[PDB]
Amino acid sequence: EVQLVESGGGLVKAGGSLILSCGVSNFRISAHTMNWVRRVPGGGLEWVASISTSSTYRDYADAVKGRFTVSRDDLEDFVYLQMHKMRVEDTAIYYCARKGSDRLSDNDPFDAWGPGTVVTVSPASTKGPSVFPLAPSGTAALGCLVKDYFPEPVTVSWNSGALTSGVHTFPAVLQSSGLYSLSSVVTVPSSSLGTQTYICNVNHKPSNTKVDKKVEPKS
Amino acid sequence: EVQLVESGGGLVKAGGSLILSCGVSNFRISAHTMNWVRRVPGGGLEWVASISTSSTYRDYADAVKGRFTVSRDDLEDFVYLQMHKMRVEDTAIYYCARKGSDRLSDNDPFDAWGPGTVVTVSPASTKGPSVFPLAPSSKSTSGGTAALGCLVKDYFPEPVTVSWNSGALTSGVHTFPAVLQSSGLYSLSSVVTVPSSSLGTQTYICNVNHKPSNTKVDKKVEPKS
Amino acid sequence: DVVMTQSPSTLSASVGDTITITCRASQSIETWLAWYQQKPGKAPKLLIYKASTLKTGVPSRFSGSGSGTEFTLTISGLQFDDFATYHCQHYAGYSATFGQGTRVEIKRTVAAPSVFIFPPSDEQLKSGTASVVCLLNNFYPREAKVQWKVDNALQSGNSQESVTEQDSKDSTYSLSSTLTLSKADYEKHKVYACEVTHQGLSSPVTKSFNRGE
Amino acid sequence: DVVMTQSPSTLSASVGDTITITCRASQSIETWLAWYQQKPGKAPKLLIYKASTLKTGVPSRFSGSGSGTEFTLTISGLQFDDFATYHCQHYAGYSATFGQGTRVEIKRTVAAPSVFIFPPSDEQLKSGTASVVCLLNNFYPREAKVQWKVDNALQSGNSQESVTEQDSKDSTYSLSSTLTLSKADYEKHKVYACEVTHQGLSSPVTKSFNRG
Ligand SMILES: OC[C@H]1O[C@H](O[C@@H]2[C@@H](OC[C@H]3O[C@@H](O)[C@@H](O)[C@@H](O[C@H]4O[C@H](CO)[C@@H](O)[C@H](O)[C@@H]4O[C@H]4O[C@H](CO)[C@@H](O)[C@H](O)[C@@H]4O)[C@@H]3O)O[C@H](CO)[C@@H](O)[C@@H]2O)[C@@H](O)[C@@H](O)[C@@H]1O
Ligand SMILES: OC[C@H]1O[C@H](O[C@@H]2[C@@H](OC[C@H]3O[C@@H](O)[C@@H](O)[C@@H](O[C@H]4O[C@H](CO)[C@@H](O)[C@H](O)[C@@H]4O[C@H]4O[C@H](CO)[C@@H](O)[C@H](O)[C@@H]4O)[C@@H]3O)O[C@H](CO)[C@@H](O)[C@@H]2O)[C@@H](O)[C@@H](O)[C@@H]1O
Repeated sequence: EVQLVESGGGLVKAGGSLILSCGVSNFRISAHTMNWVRRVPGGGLEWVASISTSSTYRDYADAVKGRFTVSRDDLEDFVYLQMHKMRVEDTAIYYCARKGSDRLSDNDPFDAWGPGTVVTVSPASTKGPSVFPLAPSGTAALGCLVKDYFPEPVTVSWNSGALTSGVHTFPAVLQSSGLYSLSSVVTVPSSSLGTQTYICNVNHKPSNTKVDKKVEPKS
Repeated sequence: EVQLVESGGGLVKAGGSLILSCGVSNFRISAHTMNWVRRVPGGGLEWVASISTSSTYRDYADAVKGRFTVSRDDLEDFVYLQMHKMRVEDTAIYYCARKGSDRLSDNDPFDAWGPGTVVTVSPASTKGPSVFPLAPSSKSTSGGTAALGCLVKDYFPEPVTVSWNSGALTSGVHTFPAVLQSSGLYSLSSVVTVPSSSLGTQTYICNVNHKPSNTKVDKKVEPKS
Repeated sequence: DVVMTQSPSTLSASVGDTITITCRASQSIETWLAWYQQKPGKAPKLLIYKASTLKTGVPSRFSGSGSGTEFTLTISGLQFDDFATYHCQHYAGYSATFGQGTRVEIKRTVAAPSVFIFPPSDEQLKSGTASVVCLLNNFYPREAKVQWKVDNALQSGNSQESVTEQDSKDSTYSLSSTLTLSKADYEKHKVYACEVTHQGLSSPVTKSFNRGE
Repeated sequence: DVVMTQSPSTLSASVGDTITITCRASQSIETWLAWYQQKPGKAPKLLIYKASTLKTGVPSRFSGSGSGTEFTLTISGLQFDDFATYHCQHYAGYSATFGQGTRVEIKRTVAAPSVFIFPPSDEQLKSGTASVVCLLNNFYPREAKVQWKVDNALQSGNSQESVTEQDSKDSTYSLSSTLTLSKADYEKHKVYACEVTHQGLSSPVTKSFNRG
């Protein structure tokens, strides 16, 4: 009635990081070598990592060395798997398995497995922003909305840097979709709405994206 | 100088789990008691957890006790924070800080901090699906058999059960395993083949039930204009 | 490094049969081999270790034999519960390697898929998303190939597939491939096509539609 | 548990002033107290430990004193770099507790926010999403309250706010609230309004528009 259970799976962007934990029940992990294995969508199993007793030996599959790290916590019976610089082929169901038997020999099979946790790695590591105008409806206010980009940062100028007075670029917000959104506004004299042109320049270096958008008072 | 760096932050749904790591450079963690602190959106700092040398003492704030776990890995200089059953008030910037000083006494302040990682816990633990018809097209009908169905997209979490005509229609029904989209929401489709002559008399309604949100949607599928 | 290769990749048989799955090692591993059973969505269960030793609790209809570089797993008298994937593993002291897996399915006659294509609904379309669905209904064997063509341009990376298990009545499979696009990208093209390749077909079947009609 | 309370929560002053921040402990903590500085988006820097000892590198204009249950951090001669949040911490061998933090900002006269409302652009609207933006330009102090009303219905859970830091020129703040809706939900209603409450206003100011 030995039991194991993983936690920490989920969705990750290409190049991101994700840490998985593994807890146990009705035995202690100190005496056992602990392993991480993954079932790829193709259906086959693939050995990921192994940590020996007292963390003397830490072994990784060739496809994950330099990117993955396995750790153990014997006093509280936990195992950890850090995955950095994640690739699309890292998408799999990750199980935490124990090496053991009725008597502990020097090389026993995987007699206990956890139910596994799903780890999905989306291919898109970056996304360019969509830029929409905030049209001026004395003093008028105008701007542009820079929405749905990943990751930070995004820089915004006005008229290639000519217009600096009265400009407010707000800090980015993290939307419930996982993409960032910000808005940049400027205060201008109303009379200048007909003559002076207003262009906001949005630069997103992670995607090498450059968008110049001008803003009108609409018809 | 000594440096620390966190990893593993991001978006979490209410009730989910998330583990954060902390790596170091230009010093060893073995001699230092390691701590996790969080800055809430209100602006103030809040001590979360502390793990002593050799993992002898592990202490937690009351608001996270029973839900969080702190671990250390001295041989490779890593610190871990498991956060389970996460609440919305857990939303914060989490910094991994070192307890130390120029000389190690029995009680020193937090002399080294990491840049911090953002952990956002959205209040919505579930989302109801949008159901669209996959209509028997004017041309996509061969022989005497037509295919129709409905697409149940953008819901969370699994599962979703789909019946046809309140359970009357069972033969020829295929409900496909859910797919995980890049947005983090699930998508599924349910199809059935019916005789073409039955397109005029028998009405076809798919009943979608998503108990995690307790959302039930009956949608009928007719041919387009 | 030792590489484990299973044979076959898919093994079709009937209830009551006696089946054998072979596991071949590139190098001699003596009896450091294990056999695991795994069903979809579940964890792998250890069936046999040290080539021939049956773990306590495993039914006697399972057996394993072999050594060095040749290993066999025999199921004598297949029951319905025995239909799953079977993995052989060479386990070392601090590492391990698995085979590709052998899926044991219900044997049936080859069946061609009935292919259907569904354009995106207007309700979904005006919300900003166009999902184009392609359905392959009741085919056998499981191996099928679906390619999307948009204005004769072959698509890559914008579609997701989903396969059913063997249907309890006819022992066939069904597959659905969804090509998802933004409303603008969908409005930017005319003809959408699903091309299906399957052994039960003499040639690829192409179902298409023009955006609008 | 030991409870640490800072006073004030926000301290407005000018460059060159001498300011004091108080930290009170519910119980006696002797001299086991530290002071940290934190700026937006950065990590806390340890300034003082053991109530009074300045960490190597901290300017001499910072000082700390006190014991038992009363502690003070004094900044003599505020420079522009000193405007930040300051946290006091009782650090024990295996636990710690912080105050709420004291935000030290540039003092200025009260200024009402210029409120503007921006309907969603048609380009975004045809893509399926409607973002309605409401802007509060150049106000002081920082505390403001923005409520969204759609056909007189108060919205909750579909808006996100974002605030700038103190402007180097006028020492004011600006805030932007984005109400995001689906195209269908947006098409189902007529009047959209942001109502803003701020100390510089005699009453909440409402900026609205009719869809169309
Ligand atoms: O690792 C895969 C198996 O893991 C589980 O079984 C454990 C396994 O331990 C292997 C054994 O290998 C030896 O070489 C040593 O490395 C031993 O650990 C020694 O060294 C560490 C420091 O590195 C010491 O702290 C230990 O106390 C220990 O030192 C004593 O033991 C040595 C070996 O006898 C000896 O040379 C030394 O002088 C000391 O007397 C390491 O543990 O096999 C053990 C025996 O079978 C078993 O008890 C372990 O739990 C289990 O999951 C297996 O199924 C895996 O195959
Ligand atoms: O932890 C808060 C402070 O952490 C840093 O300073 C460290 C701290 O260590 C506290 C000290 O407490 C003792 O009670 C022991 O638990 C000691 O660790 C002993 O036990 C482990 C096994 O649990 C052994 O492996 C160790 O070797 C050690 O055993 C020896 O040392 C004992 C203490 O001398 C002795 O009684 C025993 O008989 C053995 O000889 C644990 O380390 O205080 C240390 C001394 O001030 C300091 O060196 C540590 O780095 C620092 O960040 C502080 O600011 C924190 O307040």
